[PDB]
Amino acid sequence: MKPILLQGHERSITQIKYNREGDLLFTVAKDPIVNVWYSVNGERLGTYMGHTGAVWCVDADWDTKHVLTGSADNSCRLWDCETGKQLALLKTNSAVRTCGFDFGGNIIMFSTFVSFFDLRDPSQIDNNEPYMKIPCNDSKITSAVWGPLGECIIAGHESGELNQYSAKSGEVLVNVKEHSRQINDIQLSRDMTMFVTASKDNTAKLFDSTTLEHQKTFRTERPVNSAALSPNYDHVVLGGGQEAMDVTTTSTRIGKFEARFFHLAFEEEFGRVKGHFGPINSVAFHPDGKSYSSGGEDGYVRIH
Amino acid sequence: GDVLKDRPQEADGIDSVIVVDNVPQVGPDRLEKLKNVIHKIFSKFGKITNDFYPEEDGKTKGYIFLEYASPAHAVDAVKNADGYKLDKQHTFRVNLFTDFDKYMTISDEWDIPEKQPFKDLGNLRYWLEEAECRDQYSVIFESGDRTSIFWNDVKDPVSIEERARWTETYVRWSPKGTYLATFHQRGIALWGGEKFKQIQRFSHQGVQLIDFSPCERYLVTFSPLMDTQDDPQAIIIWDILTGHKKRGFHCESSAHWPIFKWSHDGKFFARMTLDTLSIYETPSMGLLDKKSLKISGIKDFSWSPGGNIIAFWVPEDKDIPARVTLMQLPTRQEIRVRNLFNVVDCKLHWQKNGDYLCVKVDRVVTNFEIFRMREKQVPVDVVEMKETIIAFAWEPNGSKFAVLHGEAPRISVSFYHVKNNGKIELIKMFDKQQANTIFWSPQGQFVVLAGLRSMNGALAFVDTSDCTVMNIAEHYMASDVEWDPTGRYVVTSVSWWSHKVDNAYWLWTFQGRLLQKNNKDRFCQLLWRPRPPTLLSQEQIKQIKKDLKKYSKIFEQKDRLSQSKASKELVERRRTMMEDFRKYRKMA
Amino acid sequence: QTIEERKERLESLNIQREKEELEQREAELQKVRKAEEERLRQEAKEREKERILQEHEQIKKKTVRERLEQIKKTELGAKAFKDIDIEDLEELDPDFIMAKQVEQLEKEKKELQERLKNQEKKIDYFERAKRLEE
Repeated sequence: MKPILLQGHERSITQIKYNREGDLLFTVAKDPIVNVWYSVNGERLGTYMGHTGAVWCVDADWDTKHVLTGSADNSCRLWDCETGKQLALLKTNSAVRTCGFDFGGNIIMFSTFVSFFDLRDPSQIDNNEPYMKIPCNDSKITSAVWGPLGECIIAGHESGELNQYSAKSGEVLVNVKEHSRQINDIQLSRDMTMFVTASKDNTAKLFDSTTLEHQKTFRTERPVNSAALSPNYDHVVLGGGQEAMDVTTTSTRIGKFEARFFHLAFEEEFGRVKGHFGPINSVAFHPDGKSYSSGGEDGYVRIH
Repeated sequence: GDVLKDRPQEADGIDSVIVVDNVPQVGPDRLEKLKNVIHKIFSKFGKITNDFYPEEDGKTKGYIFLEYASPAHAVDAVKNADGYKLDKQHTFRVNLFTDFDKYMTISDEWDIPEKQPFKDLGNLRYWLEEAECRDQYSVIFESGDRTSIFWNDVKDPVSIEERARWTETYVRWSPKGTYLATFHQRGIALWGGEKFKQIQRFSHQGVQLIDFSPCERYLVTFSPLMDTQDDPQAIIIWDILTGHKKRGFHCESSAHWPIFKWSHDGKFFARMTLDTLSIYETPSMGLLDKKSLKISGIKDFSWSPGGNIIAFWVPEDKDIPARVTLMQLPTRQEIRVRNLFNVVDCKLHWQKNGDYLCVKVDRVVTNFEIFRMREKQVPVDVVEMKETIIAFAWEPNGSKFAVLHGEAPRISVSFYHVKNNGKIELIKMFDKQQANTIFWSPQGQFVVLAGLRSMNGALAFVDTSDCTVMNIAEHYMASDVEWDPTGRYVVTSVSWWSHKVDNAYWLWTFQGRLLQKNNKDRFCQLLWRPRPPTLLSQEQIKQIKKDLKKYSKIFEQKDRLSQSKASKELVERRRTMMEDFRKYRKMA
Repeated sequence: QTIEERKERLESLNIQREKEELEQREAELQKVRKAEEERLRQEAKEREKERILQEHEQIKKKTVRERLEQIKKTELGAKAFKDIDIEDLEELDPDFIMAKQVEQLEKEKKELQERLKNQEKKIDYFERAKRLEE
């Protein structure tokens, strides 16, 4: 197949997630305009522009209806998909860095602290504020997201740490030194019952969420920032633009960022497809098992 | 003039003297008759000044020698006027000073050398050598943006040769796979080979349609654009092999283009001009002096596909029965006349060995007329069907045939056989199908009992040795159905040029089931290129026709090994990488 | 003492005659015991038998009431178990053998192609001869 890459942004794409039906992919980006694209054929429906700073994250709900962006502009934004009009505006005190929905839509995660946000749809309110904050404990949480039905939260951290959250007590459990660098993105599995964390420390991992034992490492010779689990197919994606394991990393004119095909359980790389023009910043997979996604420093999402 | 072989000078001549043909000759009363008709040759020479009448030693002359006020205006003189008022026997001719010993230039001294062999090596020779199947079908994607010639798709290869703008307009392959033809504004290109090299190119600006002679002497080109080089025409004929122009021909009404029908062997051809026949012999592009091939009052015609016999259908006159005609090709005499009454419509259906002809007679009681052409005196067996036949299909090369009749929800398939003892039989009825089309395998039995089925796969299959349904293809894409020339592939495909529910070509086995599909971007035309069987040895064909048992070697394991080796580890290096990939599926 | 003598005997006479009558009086009570016994034994057989006989008839009656084969064992009339098994046998074995036969003929075309492959080199000899003929 043909991958349609849309490069409608002049600054870095920041997070990708596919929706449940997957005809839409939701993306927020380092340029103040987030964007919503039809994933089926790559036509861009529109852009989400009510933010005034880099929007770090987006995730699309279980209904595939609305997309939201969170930003460093001191705001959190919920967006109308038909016209891109800001209908309400909420201020935030910090950048929201990673997003991932609870399975029921009644709860939402936010990465600040580790924030927990309730959505009480019965009350006609998308809350301006998070419903809970888990404050930091010796480090800083770069990325965080809510597992299935809000049961556990899996966070990857700037210090190479992993964190674990107890939904019934609302707090963080423990970390271990593993990696040497910042976590750039985090996206949940398709059923959200287990999760993988990612970091820019040149290691990628497949991890159990439930035990916190290091279960698996997925190898590329490049730091991977984002992966998503595809419905209809058992896959892992490994990602870099610049090789990321040398100083003075350099690119070719062609665009050396390549889509990499991996086994989710068994971990091996079996081939590559080039085409993206930056480090992978974001990844989403189609609900039909038909696509994978790369987020570039050029701002594009490519669905393949 | 008076001479039974009268002609003028054979070339243009000296510039200073005018030649007048049918001129104002010496002698009483004959002179003033062409006094003006030779003032045609001399009228655009200015005022005619002297037109001296030469006499051919006192016999009555047709020609005189002429001069003008300007000598060098003779080149102008013979174009601005012809046919000035005339009496007696002279009119309409002009020239310059009676030139002679004319000359012609033409290709000579044939040596084939270069350009003879790329086309031939690729197909029907390498094809026979090739051991895979699916007929090495070519490929067309995105309306000629990518044009591909391909090898057999059962094996690892698909694509044999692919080029951009190889075929700007549509596609065409020859009936034996030797050539592939392409259409373009500048003309036609013939393509052939494993690498699909250019075989022949015919430069013909704005050619709108083409055909190729069965024996490859002639290329037929049809255009709605008219050219004037040959007589007023909208159709060019080219020699296909050499690129040489053989003939040009007029078309009065371009309704359909099977205008030049060919003999079974391709040796002779027939062509209609309105209600008149013009016969061009296929071998020579020559007129047939056979009396029937200039016949008046025929109304429809076609050839035998295996016997070279001519057939004519003439609808019934007010008092005289309609009559079907069998004219042999050279003797031109009647072997069989079929007079029947109350005929409404007639369609001619031939069998592929040319042993039998079925006439579909409409009387409404449809009648089939089956002619035992091989048995002496051609006895005709009539099959009286009763219920509105909508299809007929012969068993290829056999004495069995298949028909479809009736209402679409209750359409009945009936398979028929003709026997050595004369008596016809219905072998089996297969009722209540949606079939309206038949694509039999070239090898016999495998008759595709299936309708158009466009976007609604209602296709079915009937084999004819046992009247058994082998397999069903549910392909919505299928709209056309054809079997490979080898008889080992039946392709069900869809055209994005035609419709938009599928856009692909599927390469399948002729057994009866679609295997897998290679999608085509706009699917202008997808066709199995022919691997047409030219010949066989009966003794080699007989009994086992293998080296040992089944097919060739008794083991037949030479190609069978690949399935188990490649699946576990395709090349060992590819394996360890990709072994994980679907180890993951089960485990995760 | 004649008057004195008569009185003493009278007490003895009165007591003895009464006591003998008392013995007779006791006997009548005893006779009643024999009288009571007769009715009971007849009734015992009768009471059990009367209830049982109607019950025996009624219990048989109840069963006979339902002795009708209400389930007539002809509800559908197919009575099929082995019917589904026998069809499965003819089709499955035949298809494999036929397909193998089909494959064999299909394979044979490649084998015919092998006979054709000798001809295929021959065809290039024809190709050579035609180019040579020139």
